[PDB]
Amino acid sequence: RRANALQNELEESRTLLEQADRGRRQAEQELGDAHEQINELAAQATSA
Amino acid sequence: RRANALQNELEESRTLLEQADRGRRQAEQELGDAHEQINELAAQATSA
Repeated sequence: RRANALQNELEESRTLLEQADRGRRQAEQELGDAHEQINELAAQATSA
Repeated sequence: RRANALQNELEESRTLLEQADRGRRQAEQELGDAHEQINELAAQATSA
């Protein structure tokens, strides 16, 4: 009964573990498009 | 045998998750690092 108990916890946690996997992949994308833009304005900044 | 065998991997799964969401706070504070940078660099760029 304990061996079936933690199985209920794991499939609970695996869904939570894949939740942050959908979190950081869009989170660094918000870092990603910004860090592309910090190239673009700064190249304009030394040009201006 | 199994009851300890899933015991370690739950301690392995969550410590991946507890290391995963630490990555997101690493990301979001860097978005805070970029957003102040995209403000101050533009403030030079708009005056030019």
